[PDB]
Amino acid sequence: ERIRDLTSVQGVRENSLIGYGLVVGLDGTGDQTTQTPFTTQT
Amino acid sequence: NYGYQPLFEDRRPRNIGDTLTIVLQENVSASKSSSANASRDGKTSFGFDTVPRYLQGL
Repeated sequence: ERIRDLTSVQGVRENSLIGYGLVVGLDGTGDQTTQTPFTTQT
Repeated sequence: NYGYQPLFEDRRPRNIGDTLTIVLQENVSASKSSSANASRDGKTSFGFDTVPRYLQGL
């Protein structure tokens, strides 16, 4: 009610994740691959 | 069944038994040199051709 709005509990935390991916299905609004080599490489 | 295999990552070797190409390109070249020298000359002379009389004793 209130205490949960003022504090956190030790050991209960969030972490961060990151990754690389490809997105397909665009209407010709993707990369100009002649200047982004990693796109074609991947 | 082989293990999990990524999709966009390059094919790198990851476990025992994987293959990998080596491009042998070695080119080493070392050298060194040194020298030293020294020289010395000397030449002295003196000659009384015609001695006057009053100096003949010397």
